[PDB]
Amino acid sequence: AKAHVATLEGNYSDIVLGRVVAFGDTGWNFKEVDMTFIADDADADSKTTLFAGVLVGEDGTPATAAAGVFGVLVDRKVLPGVDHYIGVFEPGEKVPMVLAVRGLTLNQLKLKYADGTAIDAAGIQALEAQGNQVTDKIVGTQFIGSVL
Amino acid sequence: AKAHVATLEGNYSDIVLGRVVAFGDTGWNFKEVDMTFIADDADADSKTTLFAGVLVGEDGTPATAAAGVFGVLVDRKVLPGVDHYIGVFEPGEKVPMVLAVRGLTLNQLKLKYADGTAIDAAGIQALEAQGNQVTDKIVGTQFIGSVL
Repeated sequence: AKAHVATLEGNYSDIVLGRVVAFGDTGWNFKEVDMTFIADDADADSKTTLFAGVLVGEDGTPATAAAGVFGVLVDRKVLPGVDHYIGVFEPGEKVPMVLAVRGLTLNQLKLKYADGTAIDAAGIQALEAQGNQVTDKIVGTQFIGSVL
Repeated sequence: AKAHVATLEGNYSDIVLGRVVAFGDTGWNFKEVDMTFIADDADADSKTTLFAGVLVGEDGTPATAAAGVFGVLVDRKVLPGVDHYIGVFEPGEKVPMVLAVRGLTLNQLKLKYADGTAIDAAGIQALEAQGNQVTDKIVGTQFIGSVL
C-alpha cells in the first residue's frame, strides 16, 4: 500500500538570496499584478498550478518564452508547503500576486519557465536588465551517504 | 468569498441500527469482498466514489439493479468522516472490504445504489431474503429553526 508521505525541501531565502534595502520605501523592489490562480477549467478542489520561482510577465501570464520575462513570482501564497488554499478560489478567478523586479540577488537554478524548463541565456539577459544579479555561486549541501 | 470548510453529519450505527449477535462467533453477520478502491483509471490522489451504504453484489462490485444486490458496505475505511487514504493505493488496485448481510436492522434513508439512487422496492425485497429488517420508522432530528 505504499505510504502517505509528504516532503518539504525548500525555503523563501533560497530564491531571493538578498535585496537592496531602500530607505524611502521597502516596497521599491516589488510589483503587484493580477494572476489566474486556479486554471479556468480545473475543478474547484484542484490545487493551483503556480509554483514559487516561476517567471511571469507584467500582465500576470507565466512566460513560455524568454522575451516575456518581467519578474519572479515570490508570493507568500505559493511558497513551498502552503497547500491550504484548495477550493478557496473560484476557478477562473484573478487574484493579486507579488512579483520581485528590482534590486535582488536571484538564484539561477530556481528560476523556471511556465513549464518547469530552466531559463536560457536570453532569459538571463532579459531579467538582468531590471537590475538583478543572477548568480551560479551556490555551495549546496550533501546528505547522509556522501563522505566528508 | 467562499471559505475553506468541512462537514461531518453522519456516522456508523445509522446505516446499521442493530444486530443479532451470535454467542459462538461475533463475526457471523459480516463477510469480506474484494473491490477496487481507487477508480480503475483515475488519478492516484483522486478520492474514491465509494461511500458507506452502497449496495454490492456477491462478486465484490457495486450494484446497479435489484438483482445485483447481496449486502451493504460498512467498511471502516469508508465511514463518513475519514479521509486520509490519499494515494496510498493504485488505480485498479484490489483491496479487501467488509459487508453486512445477515441479521441486521437497516436504514432505508441511507441505502444507495452505485450512482446514489435511493433503494427501490425490488432491491429492498431482494436484500430481505438474507434476513435483514428494512425500516422507515426513524425519528428525524429537527435542527434550530422551527419551534418546538
